[PDB]
Amino acid sequence: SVVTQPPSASGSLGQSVTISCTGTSSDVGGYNYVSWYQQHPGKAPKLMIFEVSKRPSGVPDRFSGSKSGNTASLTVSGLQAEDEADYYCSSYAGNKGVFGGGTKLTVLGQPKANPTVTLFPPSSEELQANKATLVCLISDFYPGAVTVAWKADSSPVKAGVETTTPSKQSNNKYAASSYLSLTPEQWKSHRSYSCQVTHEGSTVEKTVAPTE
Amino acid sequence: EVQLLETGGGLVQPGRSLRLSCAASGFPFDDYAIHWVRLAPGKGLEWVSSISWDSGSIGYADSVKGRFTISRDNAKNSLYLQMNSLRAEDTALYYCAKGAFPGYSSGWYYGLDVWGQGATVTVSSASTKGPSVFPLAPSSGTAALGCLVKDYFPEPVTVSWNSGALTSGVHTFPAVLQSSGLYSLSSVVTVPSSSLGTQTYICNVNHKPSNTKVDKRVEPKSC
Repeated sequence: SVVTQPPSASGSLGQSVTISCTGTSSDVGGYNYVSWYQQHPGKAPKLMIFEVSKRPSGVPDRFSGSKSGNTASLTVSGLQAEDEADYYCSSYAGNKGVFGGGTKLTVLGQPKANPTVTLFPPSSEELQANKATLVCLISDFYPGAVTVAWKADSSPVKAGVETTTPSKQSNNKYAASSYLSLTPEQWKSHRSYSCQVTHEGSTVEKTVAPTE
Repeated sequence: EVQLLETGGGLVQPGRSLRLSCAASGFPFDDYAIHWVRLAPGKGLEWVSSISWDSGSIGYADSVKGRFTISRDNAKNSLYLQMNSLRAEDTALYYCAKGAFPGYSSGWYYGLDVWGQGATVTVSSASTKGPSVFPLAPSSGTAALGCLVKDYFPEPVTVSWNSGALTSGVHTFPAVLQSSGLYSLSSVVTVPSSSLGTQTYICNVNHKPSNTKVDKRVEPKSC
């Protein structure tokens, strides 16, 4: 069957957020066996609640469970940075289980994290293959919005730019990457190339040179 | 410690077959019921199948009923899932999970406390192109080095360092789907500077679609 869950939830640091989990009379509203799971990016799920409101060992008191009719709820008080994750509910349904759709929990209004930028020139092996790529890497930043700007010396680059979408890594922080594609002759034509990373009003710039 | 490890993933065409395995350790596999749960990209968790300790109780989801075949070998402490006639919607991340108590439905009663790392399964009829691997050399008290996994199709690629022994300081990044229709990826490790002439750093790129396995030694540039 289908267990309805809102796609996204949000709450500020220290506040509370309730994540609903709606089923029918044959699963959520038919038994007191609702479970809740937390999943950080890149890692296996973790059991947070079982039997509607029971907490295993290792789960803080901030997570609490409740149920009312066909709707089970997970409340997270005193929201913290590490609570940002995906949350799925589970329910028994008669020799079968069923999960909810899942809810992404964003913890709003936390201290920012400055990105660490690293720019790589084209390798000699790629240049020998008559290709050239500039690899700009951006990691350990929060929140996830970031603009990446490429520059040939001081002027903006014309074309050949590819940029990832910022996605959270295993440390629960965001990371992205941008690729500037050039011919070997374009690479050796300009004095320097720059990756400009704008994040939350602050701008970082890394620069490489074909001579240096 | 308790531990579950899934194996047997990869890309396979719609209609073909694929068998998954789950190796268990750290707990009495003889008595517990184990289950399969998958995570489809963009969707959430979805229960796949379940099997009791003696295989006396077996259940499947309606989407894979008469399609998958679950089994186990208690002597080898291994769980299996034979997936035949795979469809595009079968593309997911398959998890091996044990229950809190050895009963069949007890994993639903008290939750699934132990999960494996999962094995990726892709079901698409797409074409295949192997990646070119180039080293991102560092400048000879830390330094950043990596390698460039360029122009491959389709997803995904796995990048380890030093056959998996190098995990600390390894930075992970997502792939670009470039305007050419090909993906590109880069992996980077941060290491102390005083070890560039001492240690050896090798990135292990595995692109199973193309059967491409490259080991590239990344070493400092000679300016």
